This record gives sequence, C-alpha cells and structure tokens, in this order.
Amino acid sequence: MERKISRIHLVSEPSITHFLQVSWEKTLESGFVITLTDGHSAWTGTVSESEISQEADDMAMEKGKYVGELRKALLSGAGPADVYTFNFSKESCYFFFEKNLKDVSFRLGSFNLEKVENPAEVIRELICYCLDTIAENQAKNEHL
Amino acid sequence: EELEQGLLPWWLQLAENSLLAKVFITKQGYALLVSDLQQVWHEQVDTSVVSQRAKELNKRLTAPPAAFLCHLDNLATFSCDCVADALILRVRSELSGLPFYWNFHCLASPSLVSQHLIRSLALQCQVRELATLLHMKDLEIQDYQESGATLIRDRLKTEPFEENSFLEQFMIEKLPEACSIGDGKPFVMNLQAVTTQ
Amino acid sequence: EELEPWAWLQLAENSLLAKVFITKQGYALLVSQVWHEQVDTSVVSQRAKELNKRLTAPPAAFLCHLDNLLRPLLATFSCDCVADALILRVRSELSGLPFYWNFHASPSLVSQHLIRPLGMSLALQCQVRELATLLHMKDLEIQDYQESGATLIRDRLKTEPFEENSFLEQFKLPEACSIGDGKPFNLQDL
Amino acid sequence: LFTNEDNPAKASRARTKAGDLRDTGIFLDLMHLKKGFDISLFYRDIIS
Repeated sequence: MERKISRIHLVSEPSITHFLQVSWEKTLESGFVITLTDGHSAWTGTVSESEISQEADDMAMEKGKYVGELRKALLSGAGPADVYTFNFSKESCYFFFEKNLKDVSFRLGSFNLEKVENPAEVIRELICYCLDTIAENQAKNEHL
Repeated sequence: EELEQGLLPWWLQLAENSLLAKVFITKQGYALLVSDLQQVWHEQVDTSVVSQRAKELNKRLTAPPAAFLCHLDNLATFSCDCVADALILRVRSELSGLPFYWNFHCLASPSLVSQHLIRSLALQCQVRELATLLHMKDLEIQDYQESGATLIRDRLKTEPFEENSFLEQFMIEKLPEACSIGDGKPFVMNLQAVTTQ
Repeated sequence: EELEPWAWLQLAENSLLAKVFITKQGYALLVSQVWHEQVDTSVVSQRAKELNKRLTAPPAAFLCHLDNLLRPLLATFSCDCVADALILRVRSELSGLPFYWNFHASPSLVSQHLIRPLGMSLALQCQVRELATLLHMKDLEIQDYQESGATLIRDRLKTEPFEENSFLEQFKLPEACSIGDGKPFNLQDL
Repeated sequence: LFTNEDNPAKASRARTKAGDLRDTGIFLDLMHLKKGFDISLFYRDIIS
C-alpha cells in the first residue's frame, strides 16, 4: 500500500516527467496496483489478473522474470537487465514502458491509468520520503 | 502444403509417442512433420493461424504471428491434443520465454512424404560389405591353418563361419525387438535415413 | 481389412507393391498409399462370378492360382494409375491373369505395414554391427598369426580391423542413397 | 605376483615366456589389488 519512488526517464517527454509511484497490494505475481504521476496530474489504477501476462506473452519473454522486472520498474531503480523505453503516454493514459525486441511493437503490461488534477501533495510526500531516507542514512553514516 | 513438401533429421518424445521432428523452420512458416504411426495428416502454416493460436490458445497467452514466426526462425515435455484425424498438435518447446503453446493443425501429404520418409537397400549393402570382408578371409584363415596352428589365446578360437548363420537364426527373434508401432522404438538411430538422403 | 511374404512389381516407382494375401474376403493386395477393403465372402464369390463371363469358379482356385505365381517372377497392363490407384480390372486376358475385381489417406495398413519398415529397421543395423564386430574376432586371430604365429599370409585381405571410419569409407555412396520402394533386399520380405 | 591393474610386442613375448615357464613346471598366482572381478584382462591366460 506504500508508495515507492520510481522516476522513469521519459525519452518522449523530457519536460513532463513521470513517477511510477506504485501503491502495490500484498501481491506481486498477480495484478498489482501501480500509481503514476507527472507533476500536475497523477495516473492511478488497479491492475487485474490474467491480463498483465497477456502482454508478457506479447513481449515473448520469460515468466518469473516478469514479476521481478515489474517490481524493479515499479519500485525504486530501473533494472539494467531489461531496460524499457519509459514511454509513459499522456496521450492515452497508458504508461507503456516496453523492450521492443526484433524491431516490433510489443507491449508489457495492461495498466488502466486515469488522469487527475492535484498530485502536488502526493509528489511532496514522495520527495519528502526520499530526503527523509537520505537524512536518516546520513545520521546512520555519522554514528557508523 | 507447399511449405512442407518442398521444405523437406531426427525423434521428439511426446506425451504418448516418440516421433521424428522433420521440420525446417523458416521465416515464412513452420510445419512439424510427425510420423505418429497411426494417422496421415497435413501440417500447414499461415500467418493467420499463427496469429490466432498465439492470441487465443490460452487466456494468459497473446502474441502476434510475426513474434512466433521470427523467434522460431532464430530458434521440455510435449503434450498431445489429437482427434485421430485432424491433430491439433502441441509442440511445447522452450519458445517465447514459456512452454511453447502452439497448434499444429495437422504428418504431411501421403505420397511425397511417404517417399521421403516412409518408403532400405543400404542395410543389405552393408550385408554384402561384411560378406566381402568375410568371403575370402576364410580362405586366408585356411592358409594360416595350413601354415600353422599356434595361438597364444587359443581359448578364444573357433572355425571360420559365414553370415548365413545370422541370416538363418539371427534374422529371427532379433527384428521383433523393435517391431511394434506404439510409442515407437528409438528412431534417433538409423541415420544410414538413407531414403531421406 | 481381414488378414492384415513380400511381393513387389517394378513400375513408375509407385506404392504398388504386388503382394496379395489369400483370403475369402476378396483381395488383400498391397499394390496400392495402401488401400484396405472388407467384403463378405459370398459377395466376393458372386462378384467374381459376375465379372467372369466365361466360367464361374470358387474364389479358392483364383487365390491359389494368383497368389505368387505370375506377377513377381518372369503387352501393356491395365494401369488406371490415377492418384496411385492400380485398377487392373479388365474382363480379358492380360498375361494370363483371370482376376476380375472392381478395384476401389488410409494409414491403418500403411502404418502397420509400410511406415514401420523404413520402426522395424533398427535391429537390421544392429545385426550389421554384430556382423562387423564378429569379423573383429578374425582381426585379432590374423594379427596374432601374423605377429607371433609366424604363419603364411595370403596378402589379399590383410586389412586393419573394421571401423566406423572404414564403414563410411566402404559405404557404396551411390547406394548410400539407394532406392527404397519395395525392390528386393520379392526377396525383401526379410 | 601383485599388481593393481594389468599393464599390457611386450604382451606377446610376455605371454609366450609365461606359457613356456608354465610348461617347465612353474605355477602362478595373483589377484588384482583393486578389491571386484574386474581387472584380469591382460592375464586371463597367463595364470592357471
């Protein structure tokens, strides 16, 4: 239910960023709620089961690596192992980040996101948690 | 059927039988040739059938046809979904990151593929080769016997024979070792597949 | 589909392997892929009698006369070979064959009789290897005769022991792509 | 005689000389020192 800070680097939108601040349930292999924000409009939504893996077969890659890669992309730190072009489309409210192997349009996950008005406080809390972790890590370094 | 007759070596072990995998996957399609020893089929491949199989074979399986086509071109249990006349064959291989959930809407055309695989003399050719290597070798054995008879390992010694002994009492109770058509006796051997060449 | 040695005829390299099983249910001829037929004995009797406009005889005489008498060992035959269909039914004398029977993806008998002999081919290669390794008893014997026996050598087949290298050297490459259709090795019943 | 495995030209002359000595009235005895009944190949005929 917590929000994990993942600033996916939008190659298509270098100006309007997008953070996949996932608010996940107690599940990883099934549909996990992934939440997104841009700076002036957040994209929340509930991911269903047996549909997120249809695009995984569209991706035509390994399962199990799918769950771990979803966790890596959703949580902090984009995974070097399977780099996806972070095309968080505002034109469709569908943050698709895809590894288009063999030069073909292959989709990764069915994320039903909706545009909202005021993500200001949510992004405030996001970066506040980031820098609170930074401050506690600094204090840990001091006493260490 | 041109993508199979003009497309044409092992022995894929399926759920209930072991069948030779005489399939040459290309960028234009792929048709698996399986000699089930029960039914003649027609393995056909098209972009539409690949697309539909990939998209709706399983609720969690959805892929474009070009995906399977190309990633097989770049290419461990096997499940059998057979109706005894229109086999929708399932080649569960390590493809697309999953067990390959695929539908071969099948064997191939009877005449040409029967000539290629089903329908030899080469075994009898080795029979004459062994006979020639044996034929006057017995004469050399009699020459040795006339010259002398000493032999350090005389325990391992017997008179010269002919292959007729094996043609009489070994061309029986030996071929029946692999004679029934069920799952299939190991067909991974018998490369010299002479009819295939 | 009642009873099901090998008998074969040379023409067009077709699947027409002229072996017929003596049976009361018509023809079990494998000159066909292989077709199959199941017909009542009586129906066969009056069918042959109707197709024979000169003499009516029980089918046993026809079977015993036409089993393996004329076709295998030794003027155009009645070959209506459309889709590999050998319809040899003409009510006349064709090389003295008084067999008049209206001849009509059928892999039952093909799989139990034709696909297996390419199933039942592994043991023949096994026996080939057995002959090869039996000839290697001769190898050690001749080696000891020529090394310690001090014997007289014919010097014709004083050859190194048989090997798979020698197997591929001898194997005959033009017949390494031999004609597998039904040709002997009639005698191909083994 | 004692040896773990059979070593063996040399083998032919060795077997011939062993047979000659056995003819002269000489008895032989040996077991391989690995243990089972596996290694007596080069001395199958040498021993009685």
